[PDB]
Amino acid sequence: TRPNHTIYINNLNEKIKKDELKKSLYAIFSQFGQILDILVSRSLKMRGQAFVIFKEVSSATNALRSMQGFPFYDKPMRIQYAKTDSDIIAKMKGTFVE
RNA sequence: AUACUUACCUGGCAGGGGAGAUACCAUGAUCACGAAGGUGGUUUUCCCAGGGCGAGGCUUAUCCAUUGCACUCCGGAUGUGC
Repeated sequence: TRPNHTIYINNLNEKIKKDELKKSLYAIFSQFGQILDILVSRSLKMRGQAFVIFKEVSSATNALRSMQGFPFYDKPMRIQYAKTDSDIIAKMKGTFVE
């Protein structure tokens, strides 16, 4: 709930393959700012979710505001802030601890 | 039912993966203790020459469950071709 460099997106159609989904997520989410990375996994816990890491929290917040509910493969997108900083964020800040 | 002598009718020979290394067995080698090699084994490296074990791994659909906060690949089962 507290703004973050990374946004977390879930409730995605699970049929889409990892590389396809990363590609289309990059395409969809670049409109709001420079994206450093999009992390997707299809494991049991992680399937259906992606982390988009933006350079600025303001871009993250605006992407959340705009895309909240966006029709995506016949499903409304659910977006939250990441609970924790993404490793590449934490290393740029020097906050990272194993 | 068997063997013996004769006539007639049928029919192609050799074999059992191959090349190296064998200190050890057999051949108990015809000259005052002896062969080597070779031949037939046992041991030991390969072109892998065919098979058995299908663990592991690759490609893609079906079924069940998951709303999951990860950043060292990886949910369970069935089918097709390797």
